Amino acid sequence: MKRTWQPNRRKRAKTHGFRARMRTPGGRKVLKRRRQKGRWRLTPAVRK
Amino acid sequence: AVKKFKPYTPSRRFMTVADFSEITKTEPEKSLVKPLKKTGGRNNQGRITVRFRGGGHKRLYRIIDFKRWDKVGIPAKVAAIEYDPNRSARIALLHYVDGEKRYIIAPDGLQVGQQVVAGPDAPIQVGNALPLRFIPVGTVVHAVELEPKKGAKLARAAGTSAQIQGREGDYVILRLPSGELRKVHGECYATVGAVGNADHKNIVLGKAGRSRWLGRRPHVRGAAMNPVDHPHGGGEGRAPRGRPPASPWGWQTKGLKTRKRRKPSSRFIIARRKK
RNA sequence: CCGAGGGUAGGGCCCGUGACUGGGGCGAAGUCGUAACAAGGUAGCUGUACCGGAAGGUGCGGCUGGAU
RNA sequence: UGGGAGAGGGUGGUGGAAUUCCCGGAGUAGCGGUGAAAUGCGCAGAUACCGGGAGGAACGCCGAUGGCGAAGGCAGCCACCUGGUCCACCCGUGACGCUGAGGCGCGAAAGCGUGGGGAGCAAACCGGAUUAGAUACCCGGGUAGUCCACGCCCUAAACG
RNA sequence: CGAUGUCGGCUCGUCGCAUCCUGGGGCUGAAGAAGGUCCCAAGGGUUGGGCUGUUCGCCCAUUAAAGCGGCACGCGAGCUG
RNA sequence: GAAUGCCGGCAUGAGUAACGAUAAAGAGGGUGAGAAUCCCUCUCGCCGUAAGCCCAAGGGUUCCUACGCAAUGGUCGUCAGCGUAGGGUUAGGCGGGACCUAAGGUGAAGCCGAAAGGCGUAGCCGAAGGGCAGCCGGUUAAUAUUCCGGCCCUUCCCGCAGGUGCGAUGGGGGGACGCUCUAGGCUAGGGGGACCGGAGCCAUGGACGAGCCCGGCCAGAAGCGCAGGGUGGGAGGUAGGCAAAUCCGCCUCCCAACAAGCUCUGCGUGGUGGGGAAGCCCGGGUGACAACCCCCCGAAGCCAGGGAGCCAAGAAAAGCCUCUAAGCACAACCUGCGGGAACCCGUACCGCAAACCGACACAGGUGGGCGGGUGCAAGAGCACUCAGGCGCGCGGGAGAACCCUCGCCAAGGAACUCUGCAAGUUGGCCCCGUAACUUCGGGAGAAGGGGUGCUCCCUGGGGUGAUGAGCCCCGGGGAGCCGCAGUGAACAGGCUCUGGCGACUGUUUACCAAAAACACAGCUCUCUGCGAACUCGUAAGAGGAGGUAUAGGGAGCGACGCUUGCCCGGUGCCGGAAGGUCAAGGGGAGGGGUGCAAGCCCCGAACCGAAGCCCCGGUGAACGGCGGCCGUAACUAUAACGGUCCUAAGGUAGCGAAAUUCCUUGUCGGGUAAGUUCCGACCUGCACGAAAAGCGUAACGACCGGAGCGCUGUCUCGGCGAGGGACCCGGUGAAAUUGAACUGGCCGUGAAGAUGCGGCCUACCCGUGGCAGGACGAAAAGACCCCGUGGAGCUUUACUGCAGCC
RNA sequence: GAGCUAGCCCUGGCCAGGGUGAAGCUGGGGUGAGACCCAGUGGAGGCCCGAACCGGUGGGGGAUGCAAACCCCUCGGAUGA
Ligand SMILES: [Mg+2]
Ligand SMILES: [Mg+2]
Ligand SMILES: [Mg+2]
Ligand SMILES: [Mg+2]
Ligand SMILES: [Mg+2]
Ligand SMILES: [Mg+2]
Ligand SMILES: [Mg+2]
Ligand SMILES: [Mg+2]
Ligand SMILES: [Mg+2]
Ligand SMILES: [Mg+2]
Ligand SMILES: [Mg+2]
Ligand SMILES: [Mg+2]
Ligand SMILES: [Mg+2]
Ligand SMILES: [Mg+2]
Ligand SMILES: [Mg+2]
Ligand SMILES: [Mg+2]
Ligand SMILES: [Mg+2]
Ligand SMILES: [Mg+2]
Ligand SMILES: [Mg+2]
Ligand SMILES: [Mg+2]
Ligand SMILES: [Mg+2]
Ligand SMILES: [Mg+2]
Ligand SMILES: [Mg+2]
Ligand SMILES: [Mg+2]
Ligand SMILES: [Mg+2]
Ligand SMILES: [Mg+2]
Ligand SMILES: [Mg+2]
Ligand SMILES: [Mg+2]
Ligand SMILES: [Mg+2]
Ligand SMILES: [Mg+2]
Ligand SMILES: [Mg+2]
Ligand SMILES: [Mg+2]
Ligand SMILES: [Mg+2]
Ligand SMILES: [Mg+2]
Ligand SMILES: [Mg+2]
Ligand SMILES: [Mg+2]
Ligand SMILES: [Mg+2]
Ligand SMILES: [Mg+2]
Ligand SMILES: [Mg+2]
Ligand SMILES: [Mg+2]
Ligand SMILES: [Mg+2]
Ligand SMILES: [Mg+2]
Ligand SMILES: [Mg+2]
Ligand SMILES: [Mg+2]
Ligand SMILES: [Mg+2]
Ligand SMILES: [Mg+2]
Ligand SMILES: [Mg+2]
Ligand SMILES: [Mg+2]
Ligand SMILES: [Mg+2]
Ligand SMILES: [Mg+2]
Ligand SMILES: [Mg+2]
Ligand SMILES: [Mg+2]
Ligand SMILES: [Mg+2]
Ligand SMILES: [Mg+2]
Ligand SMILES: [Mg+2]
Ligand SMILES: [Mg+2]
Ligand SMILES: [Mg+2]
Ligand SMILES: [Mg+2]
Ligand SMILES: [Mg+2]
Ligand SMILES: [Mg+2]
Ligand SMILES: [Mg+2]
Ligand SMILES: [Mg+2]
Ligand SMILES: [Mg+2]
Ligand SMILES: [Mg+2]
Ligand SMILES: [Mg+2]
Ligand SMILES: [Mg+2]
Ligand SMILES: [Mg+2]
Ligand SMILES: [Mg+2]
Ligand SMILES: [Mg+2]
Ligand SMILES: [Mg+2]
Ligand SMILES: [Mg+2]
Ligand SMILES: [Mg+2]
Ligand SMILES: [Mg+2]
Ligand SMILES: [Mg+2]
Ligand SMILES: [Mg+2]
Ligand SMILES: [Mg+2]
Ligand SMILES: [Mg+2]
Ligand SMILES: [Mg+2]
Ligand SMILES: [Mg+2]
Ligand SMILES: [Mg+2]
Ligand SMILES: [Mg+2]
Ligand SMILES: [Mg+2]
Ligand SMILES: [Mg+2]
Ligand SMILES: [Mg+2]
Ligand SMILES: [Mg+2]
Ligand SMILES: [Mg+2]
Ligand SMILES: [Mg+2]
Ligand SMILES: [Mg+2]
Ligand SMILES: [Mg+2]
Ligand SMILES: [Mg+2]
Ligand SMILES: [Mg+2]
Ligand SMILES: [Mg+2]
Ligand SMILES: [Mg+2]
Ligand SMILES: [Mg+2]
Ligand SMILES: [Mg+2]
Ligand SMILES: [Mg+2]
Ligand SMILES: [Mg+2]
Ligand SMILES: [Mg+2]
Ligand SMILES: [Mg+2]
Ligand SMILES: [Mg+2]
Ligand SMILES: [Mg+2]
Ligand SMILES: [Mg+2]
Ligand SMILES: [Mg+2]
Ligand SMILES: [Mg+2]
Ligand SMILES: [Mg+2]
Ligand SMILES: [Mg+2]
Ligand SMILES: [Mg+2]
Ligand SMILES: [Mg+2]
Ligand SMILES: [Mg+2]
Ligand SMILES: [Mg+2]
Ligand SMILES: [Mg+2]
Ligand SMILES: [Mg+2]
Ligand SMILES: [Mg+2]
Ligand SMILES: [Mg+2]
Ligand SMILES: [Mg+2]
Ligand SMILES: [Mg+2]
Ligand SMILES: [Mg+2]
Ligand SMILES: [Mg+2]
Ligand SMILES: [Mg+2]
Ligand SMILES: [Mg+2]
Ligand SMILES: [Mg+2]
Ligand SMILES: [Mg+2]
Ligand SMILES: [Mg+2]
Ligand SMILES: [Mg+2]
Ligand SMILES: [Mg+2]
Ligand SMILES: [Mg+2]
Ligand SMILES: [Mg+2]
Ligand SMILES: [Mg+2]
Ligand SMILES: [Mg+2]
Ligand SMILES: [Mg+2]
Ligand SMILES: [Mg+2]
Ligand SMILES: [Mg+2]
Ligand SMILES: [Mg+2]
Ligand SMILES: [Mg+2]
Ligand SMILES: [Mg+2]
Ligand SMILES: [Mg+2]
Ligand SMILES: [Mg+2]
Ligand SMILES: [Mg+2]
Ligand SMILES: [Mg+2]
Ligand SMILES: [Mg+2]
Ligand SMILES: [Mg+2]
Ligand SMILES: [Mg+2]
Ligand SMILES: [Mg+2]
Ligand SMILES: [Mg+2]
Ligand SMILES: [Mg+2]
Ligand SMILES: [Mg+2]
Ligand SMILES: [Mg+2]
Ligand SMILES: [Mg+2]
Ligand SMILES: [Mg+2]
Ligand SMILES: [Mg+2]
Ligand SMILES: [Mg+2]
Ligand SMILES: [Mg+2]
Ligand SMILES: [Mg+2]
Ligand SMILES: [Mg+2]
Ligand SMILES: [Mg+2]
Ligand SMILES: [Mg+2]
Ligand SMILES: [Mg+2]
Ligand SMILES: [Mg+2]
Ligand SMILES: [Mg+2]
Ligand SMILES: [Mg+2]
Ligand SMILES: [Mg+2]
Ligand SMILES: [Mg+2]
Ligand SMILES: [Mg+2]
Ligand SMILES: [Mg+2]
Ligand SMILES: [Mg+2]
Ligand SMILES: [Mg+2]
Ligand SMILES: [Mg+2]
Ligand SMILES: [Mg+2]
Ligand SMILES: [Mg+2]
Ligand SMILES: [Mg+2]
Ligand SMILES: [Mg+2]
Ligand SMILES: [Mg+2]
Ligand SMILES: [Mg+2]
Ligand SMILES: [Mg+2]
Ligand SMILES: [Mg+2]
Ligand SMILES: [Mg+2]
Ligand SMILES: [Mg+2]
Ligand SMILES: [Mg+2]
Ligand SMILES: [Mg+2]
Ligand SMILES: [Mg+2]
Ligand SMILES: [Mg+2]
Ligand SMILES: [Mg+2]
Ligand SMILES: [Mg+2]
Ligand SMILES: [Mg+2]
Ligand SMILES: [Mg+2]
Ligand SMILES: [Mg+2]
Ligand SMILES: [Mg+2]
Ligand SMILES: [Mg+2]
Ligand SMILES: [Mg+2]
Ligand SMILES: [Mg+2]
Ligand SMILES: [Mg+2]
Ligand SMILES: [Mg+2]
Ligand SMILES: [Mg+2]
Ligand SMILES: [Mg+2]
Ligand SMILES: [Mg+2]
Ligand SMILES: [Mg+2]
Ligand SMILES: [Mg+2]
Ligand SMILES: [Mg+2]
Ligand SMILES: [Mg+2]
Ligand SMILES: [Mg+2]
Ligand SMILES: [Mg+2]
Ligand SMILES: [Mg+2]
Ligand SMILES: [Mg+2]
Ligand SMILES: [Mg+2]
Ligand SMILES: [Mg+2]
Ligand SMILES: [Mg+2]
Ligand SMILES: [Mg+2]
Ligand SMILES: [Mg+2]
Ligand SMILES: [Mg+2]
Ligand SMILES: [Mg+2]
Ligand SMILES: [Mg+2]
Ligand SMILES: [Mg+2]
Ligand SMILES: [Mg+2]
Ligand SMILES: [Mg+2]
Ligand SMILES: [Mg+2]
Ligand SMILES: [Mg+2]
Ligand SMILES: [Mg+2]
Ligand SMILES: [Mg+2]
Ligand SMILES: [Mg+2]
Ligand SMILES: [Mg+2]
Ligand SMILES: [Mg+2]
Ligand SMILES: [Mg+2]
Ligand SMILES: [Mg+2]
Ligand SMILES: [Mg+2]
Ligand SMILES: [Mg+2]
Ligand SMILES: [Mg+2]
Ligand SMILES: [Mg+2]
Ligand SMILES: [Mg+2]
Ligand SMILES: [Mg+2]
Ligand SMILES: [Mg+2]
Ligand SMILES: [Mg+2]
Ligand SMILES: [Mg+2]
Ligand SMILES: [Mg+2]
Ligand SMILES: [Mg+2]
Ligand SMILES: [Mg+2]
Ligand SMILES: [Mg+2]
Ligand SMILES: [Mg+2]
Ligand SMILES: [Mg+2]
Ligand SMILES: [Mg+2]
Ligand SMILES: [Mg+2]
Ligand SMILES: [Mg+2]
Ligand SMILES: [Mg+2]
Ligand SMILES: [Mg+2]
Ligand SMILES: [Mg+2]
Ligand SMILES: [Mg+2]
Ligand SMILES: [Mg+2]
Ligand SMILES: [Mg+2]
Ligand SMILES: [Mg+2]
Ligand SMILES: [Mg+2]
Ligand SMILES: [Mg+2]
Ligand SMILES: [Mg+2]
Ligand SMILES: [Mg+2]
Ligand SMILES: [Mg+2]
Ligand SMILES: [Mg+2]
Ligand SMILES: [Mg+2]
Ligand SMILES: [Mg+2]
Ligand SMILES: [Mg+2]
Ligand SMILES: [Mg+2]
Ligand SMILES: [Mg+2]
Ligand SMILES: [Mg+2]
Ligand SMILES: [Mg+2]
Ligand SMILES: [Mg+2]
Ligand SMILES: [Mg+2]
Ligand SMILES: [Mg+2]
Ligand SMILES: [Mg+2]
């Protein structure tokens, strides 16, 4: 049947992307945490 | 009259449709239509705040002249009577000798070709608008303003009308469509005659589909739900109300008055509605 | 080929009969009240409507085939 | 052809008395109702009186033993549209007539449908009396209905 | 109770005997035929159907007879549900 | 040494299950160390509304070539979407951006919120919508509307010529729209040709033929032709389109009007450039100077912004045109022409799938376009087949049980079983014919029956032509032929009688329930006068609604028909300026602490003082409720009638052993040989009953009962046959589970059901195919049940708070 | 976290073929005029049959699956909520 992952690049960037995270208090804390932990990618990589 | 159907489907057996006899023109004036932003019953937070709305036929909004004292003394010709999907009344296209074009809602008995005009000096004839203080006691009237220059608010639906019952000071006394007796300021404008399409209320929708075309989505009873949903929810099998009948939000819904008691307009309302 | 008829199927009319049920007639030696005939004790009768154990009542309109 | 009388019919408008309700005043100990009563209403101010308003229904006197219509039936006043009928002239037609199974139409009240309207009255219903009892008669309440439109119903002591 | 799956049916049997039938007996209120009642006897046999989930039971048509029990009310790592 | 402990390693099950659609393979040749598995050829099979082709998403080098085979690939591997390396994606016209707006998002002004932040008309962002200029062929191993060739085209800049009051983010027009049906004329696509081109063929009995086989086109500016779309012209007046306006709107007058004209698109033609088959020969050559024509069918596509009808009444903004304002009028704009200029990103490949979503090369899921031919009435259905693509990444044997999927069956025909579950039967089209009942539509494909192929002869109408031939469509009549059988294969209702529930089409527990549940038109109650009520939010602000009582919210009931009684004492709600009770506050009789004092401070009675409650009344389609005992009639039986206790009042109409009836399989009647079910009745209704509606109701139902006809392997009662497994051989190779085991029966015993204890009996050692009685077999620290002063959801006249409201 | 799912909003798209034959319209009949009746025309509908498409009724298979919901046969809707 139809499963839960239905990839869509605009949806990915518009939801989890860097500018989305920057817009909001929780989103900025996400970035701060991810940078503090040393994540190589702060945000999901999307081809665009 | 309303149009009936032969029972060639289970739904055409009861379905009735308006005859549309008064309508002379089937396209709206392009300069007076604008898109209606459909809401689905959702507010600016995106939340349903009026339940069971949406999915109705697309409509354009015809701009309606509910002011009318905008053009005192300037007569106009009744050019057309048109269908308006946004209201129960029909609309009438006015061609002012100004060259300006406007819609008013159509009174009963209005004639394409007839002249109408607004003002203190307007004749007491169907389609004319005057301040309430210059309309004779007893004449039935519609598109009534509630305060001066704020716009017509009263007696706007199909077949409705208010009647002038007398004068008292700067106020006239109207019987509203609801039977209520209320004072309205004499400088409020009104249009002599009653609203047209009085057959409107004899329409039989006929099937669930017709309600859906109007944007009315199905209404599910509180008794059909569960306790988390509604006071009437739950019970094994069917259940009577088992408590005074309530809304989804808990307030009683068989008699409980809800008008705010200290409201300033109480000073102007003489007798609450009848029936 | 037609063809007595036999067969399959589906209709129409009539008669007999049926758990049970509706009222009708007669019987009369019963129980209940007394509706009508006298102004019959609320004048009567009436079409209809609603109602009551029962006769009947009441409403609306009508007739006199109503006493004073 | 020229006249007549008439609640004959349909539509629209419109007038006054009265009942009820609401508002304002004035005012107080009862009012109402009956054969007599009680229920009911009333000191939370009724009834009786004055003023204002709203609303429906029916039209006092004229009115009669009267008039009109085929019958059912028709009653304030005005206008419009409209039917039947009588009289005088003896002008025109030339038996064109009478009746009439079927058909078609009209058809009091009650009742029905859809929608209005709702003052008074009032089936059902509730209460009070009456009474041996009183699912009645009498009394206090009271919903359909009674009224308007449209569509049905098609009955009668629809009788002379 | 860190699980011993349950009624009834189907299938497959096997056992007990307080024996329904068939075999052998005594008593009889056993003339005969047919029964009654007790004793021996478990080798084999013990039908098809209507009703109802039913076991049971009632009924139809037969039969030599249409037995009663046990096996985790035998049998769901065999089926049904 | 144990914690169903944690991490790791390694065992058991076991050479076992399995190797992922039953579309299918065989041989020959080659390559190589090695070949069922790679390449080549021939034969065979499968898809063909796809299992072929194109596009968008998503994926991200998987594309091409060379060289490889450790791992990956369910076997193998010389092969590969794998390893290494090199190469490959070319645009003014295709898509997106340097254009527009939609929901929405953001957000000058502005509003609100402890902070963070929430709103917010304009503006801006936002597309798969609007707008906008490229078609055909060729070329690479791999890109092509991008490179090349031919023929076209757009915008910007500049210059020239001609023309005009030029000029805008401002005004106006336009853009600009639904659903269903549909005209004319075309094109795509298709079929036929005795005609045109073509390599060849003559088999095996016949045919040198009007034979077979193959092909018979594509793009194209101007002009022209055909078919359509769009649009009236002139003048005068002018107070409206938030300045102006000559534009637009409105009024009047005159020509024109279903015309033409002007304009725009489509199709045809069109200079020109292309393409071009079978067969044969080694992707290429040849065929070939290829031919490139006629007829018929024909779109759902085009002309298009076409037409008609209907109600549910069907985006915006820019590009475009027109008007004018500042301005500027040596400019500027318009038209023609010419030269110059013309950027950024995508482009490979997979794309119904082995490259995307599902951990897998996973029988699942994935939007748009093309989707040929013949026959079956039609069609995208079904059978076959073209182009194209495939045989599904383990095989070879064997011919047991058993399992799956499938075929047939004597006699019987539901006897099966909870149930005809399942499977038969029926089955398309044409004709004949068709009942109760009904809301007059239906029920209805009711039921039931007849026809169906091929040949010859005659004949009726239509389409295209031309009016005719030809072609193509729809027919009618007569006579015959064959078979067991003519929708000869595939696709394609079994039917009826009668109850319950729900009116109906719909909706639902994604993944055990599709229903009688939800919804539904419709009915009623009730709230709401507009800054409505109500809802969300602390608020601002929103929805309601750019609506206004014929409207909006809440509640119940649930088409329709006939109806919906009695009880207002309790609770609810509504009304009630009296009265009672009532908090803060007011008031301050009186009393107190302290001070030498003036004074400071504290307590405090009467009285005034809201909502609420009490109190009076109304109210049921508001919550709800709707009795008992005794007696009495010509036999018995019963009780119309009377008495009496209680109640707020004692269940009306209708229905009733019912989706409700315990006793119960009530009784009686029907159906059956037999009927705990079913249907019809009765009424002692344990415990129906009137909008949690009562009783009916045509039609409808993958709902749940009962019966019959037809037909059957459901069964008596089973037999045979088919293929995929199971079995054997070669290749690869799991699993849960597992204290260790050298693991028999009985009768006993034992924590009460023993392979393991006692006694006895039986028993050589080890496997393979099978069956499931036991190992209280496996799985999941029992869901039941209880316990825990464990949890959570829900309720209320439990407690106590809070919002909200008064 | 609404790339699954539920609802709404904006903007696009899709639904072979066949059957039934409402209103309206024209003609005719009818009447004082009508109602109405008949025929032709017409093409309505939460109409009918049936692919795509959307479903998930009954049975069977599957059950360390092809699959953490699949397969086969059968069945519901298919211009509409
Ligand atoms: Mg996942
Ligand atoms: Mg998706
Ligand atoms: Mg992805
Ligand atoms: Mg995307
Ligand atoms: Mg996107
Ligand atoms: Mg997205
Ligand atoms: Mg982002
Ligand atoms: Mg990481
Ligand atoms: Mg790094
Ligand atoms: Mg992140
Ligand atoms: Mg009208
Ligand atoms: Mg109708
Ligand atoms: Mg109709
Ligand atoms: Mg009709
Ligand atoms: Mg019907
Ligand atoms: Mg119907
Ligand atoms: Mg109409
Ligand atoms: Mg109209
Ligand atoms: Mg606009
Ligand atoms: Mg709007
Ligand atoms: Mg918003
Ligand atoms: Mg938001
Ligand atoms: Mg939010
Ligand atoms: Mg809503
Ligand atoms: Mg309208
Ligand atoms: Mg209407
Ligand atoms: Mg209605
Ligand atoms: Mg609508
Ligand atoms: Mg509703
Ligand atoms: Mg509902
Ligand atoms: Mg529920
Ligand atoms: Mg919740
Ligand atoms: Mg709660
Ligand atoms: Mg609750
Ligand atoms: Mg409840
Ligand atoms: Mg309950
Ligand atoms: Mg419930
Ligand atoms: Mg329930
Ligand atoms: Mg219950
Ligand atoms: Mg319920
Ligand atoms: Mg229910
Ligand atoms: Mg209730
Ligand atoms: Mg309850
Ligand atoms: Mg209760
Ligand atoms: Mg409230
Ligand atoms: Mg006001
Ligand atoms: Mg014979
Ligand atoms: Mg008497
Ligand atoms: Mg009398
Ligand atoms: Mg009675
Ligand atoms: Mg009685
Ligand atoms: Mg009475
Ligand atoms: Mg009379
Ligand atoms: Mg008189
Ligand atoms: Mg007289
Ligand atoms: Mg004469
Ligand atoms: Mg009458
Ligand atoms: Mg009457
Ligand atoms: Mg009446
Ligand atoms: Mg008595
Ligand atoms: Mg009544
Ligand atoms: Mg009534
Ligand atoms: Mg008389
Ligand atoms: Mg246990
Ligand atoms: Mg365990
Ligand atoms: Mg266990
Ligand atoms: Mg003897
Ligand atoms: Mg003995
Ligand atoms: Mg003995
Ligand atoms: Mg024996
Ligand atoms: Mg034995
Ligand atoms: Mg039995
Ligand atoms: Mg029993
Ligand atoms: Mg018995
Ligand atoms: Mg015998
Ligand atoms: Mg036993
Ligand atoms: Mg036991
Ligand atoms: Mg027991
Ligand atoms: Mg057992
Ligand atoms: Mg047993
Ligand atoms: Mg068992
Ligand atoms: Mg089992
Ligand atoms: Mg069992
Ligand atoms: Mg077991
Ligand atoms: Mg077992
Ligand atoms: Mg069973
Ligand atoms: Mg069960
Ligand atoms: Mg230890
Ligand atoms: Mg373990
Ligand atoms: Mg373990
Ligand atoms: Mg461990
Ligand atoms: Mg571990
Ligand atoms: Mg080992
Ligand atoms: Mg082996
Ligand atoms: Mg083994
Ligand atoms: Mg090989
Ligand atoms: Mg090899
Ligand atoms: Mg090969
Ligand atoms: Mg094939
Ligand atoms: Mg094909
Ligand atoms: Mg990937
Ligand atoms: Mg490539
Ligand atoms: Mg390898
Ligand atoms: Mg290898
Ligand atoms: Mg190797
Ligand atoms: Mg491998
Ligand atoms: Mg694999
Ligand atoms: Mg090699
Ligand atoms: Mg590979
Ligand atoms: Mg290279
Ligand atoms: Mg180019
Ligand atoms: Mg630029
Ligand atoms: Mg943009
Ligand atoms: Mg775009
Ligand atoms: Mg473009
Ligand atoms: Mg071109
Ligand atoms: Mg290339
Ligand atoms: Mg528009
Ligand atoms: Mg559009
Ligand atoms: Mg549609
Ligand atoms: Mg062409
Ligand atoms: Mg063809
Ligand atoms: Mg030869
Ligand atoms: Mg042409
Ligand atoms: Mg002007
Ligand atoms: Mg060639
Ligand atoms: Mg050549
Ligand atoms: Mg040549
Ligand atoms: Mg089409
Ligand atoms: Mg409408
Ligand atoms: Mg439009
Ligand atoms: Mg806009
Ligand atoms: Mg200037
Ligand atoms: Mg110019
Ligand atoms: Mg740039
Ligand atoms: Mg680039
Ligand atoms: Mg490319
Ligand atoms: Mg591939
Ligand atoms: Mg698929
Ligand atoms: Mg594979
Ligand atoms: Mg796959
Ligand atoms: Mg093709
Ligand atoms: Mg066929
Ligand atoms: Mg066919
Ligand atoms: Mg099909
Ligand atoms: Mg072919
Ligand atoms: Mg294969
Ligand atoms: Mg394979
Ligand atoms: Mg073998
Ligand atoms: Mg198969
Ligand atoms: Mg047989
Ligand atoms: Mg049979
Ligand atoms: Mg038979
Ligand atoms: Mg059955
Ligand atoms: Mg068939
Ligand atoms: Mg019948
Ligand atoms: Mg009929
Ligand atoms: Mg038939
Ligand atoms: Mg039938
Ligand atoms: Mg033949
Ligand atoms: Mg055959
Ligand atoms: Mg087939
Ligand atoms: Mg069929
Ligand atoms: Mg069957
Ligand atoms: Mg039947
Ligand atoms: Mg029912
Ligand atoms: Mg239903
Ligand atoms: Mg239902
Ligand atoms: Mg019904
Ligand atoms: Mg319903
Ligand atoms: Mg329904
Ligand atoms: Mg449907
Ligand atoms: Mg579930
Ligand atoms: Mg489910
Ligand atoms: Mg689940
Ligand atoms: Mg679930
Ligand atoms: Mg299931
Ligand atoms: Mg379900
Ligand atoms: Mg269903
Ligand atoms: Mg549901
Ligand atoms: Mg429901
Ligand atoms: Mg109803
Ligand atoms: Mg709300
Ligand atoms: Mg709130
Ligand atoms: Mg706001
Ligand atoms: Mg709005
Ligand atoms: Mg609003
Ligand atoms: Mg609004
Ligand atoms: Mg509104
Ligand atoms: Mg419902
Ligand atoms: Mg009826
Ligand atoms: Mg009663
Ligand atoms: Mg009460
Ligand atoms: Mg009360
Ligand atoms: Mg009372
Ligand atoms: Mg209570
Ligand atoms: Mg007083
Ligand atoms: Mg003091
Ligand atoms: Mg009522
Ligand atoms: Mg109570
Ligand atoms: Mg109640
Ligand atoms: Mg009762
Ligand atoms: Mg009973
Ligand atoms: Mg019943
Ligand atoms: Mg039930
Ligand atoms: Mg009961
Ligand atoms: Mg019981
Ligand atoms: Mg019972
Ligand atoms: Mg029982
Ligand atoms: Mg019985
Ligand atoms: Mg049964
Ligand atoms: Mg049963
Ligand atoms: Mg009884
Ligand atoms: Mg309820
Ligand atoms: Mg119920
Ligand atoms: Mg159904
Ligand atoms: Mg169903
Ligand atoms: Mg068998
Ligand atoms: Mg065979
Ligand atoms: Mg076999
Ligand atoms: Mg085989
Ligand atoms: Mg075999
Ligand atoms: Mg061997
Ligand atoms: Mg050992
Ligand atoms: Mg043991
Ligand atoms: Mg033992
Ligand atoms: Mg042992
Ligand atoms: Mg031991
Ligand atoms: Mg030992
Ligand atoms: Mg020992
Ligand atoms: Mg031992
Ligand atoms: Mg032994
Ligand atoms: Mg075993
Ligand atoms: Mg065991
Ligand atoms: Mg053991
Ligand atoms: Mg076991
Ligand atoms: Mg066991
Ligand atoms: Mg645990
Ligand atoms: Mg436990
Ligand atoms: Mg437990
Ligand atoms: Mg557990
Ligand atoms: Mg559970
Ligand atoms: Mg326990
Ligand atoms: Mg405790
Ligand atoms: Mg404790
Ligand atoms: Mg808790
Ligand atoms: Mg759209
Ligand atoms: Mg469709
Ligand atoms: Mg026709
Ligand atoms: Mg028409
Ligand atoms: Mg349909
Ligand atoms: Mg259908
Ligand atoms: Mg879906
Ligand atoms: Mg299924
Ligand atoms: Mg089946
Ligand atoms: Mg099967
Ligand atoms: Mg299974
Ligand atoms: Mg499947
Ligand atoms: Mg299937
Ligand atoms: Mg089917
Ligand atoms: Mg269908
Ligand atoms: Mg269809
Ligand atoms: Mg249809
Ligand atoms: Mg439908
Ligand atoms: Mg729609």
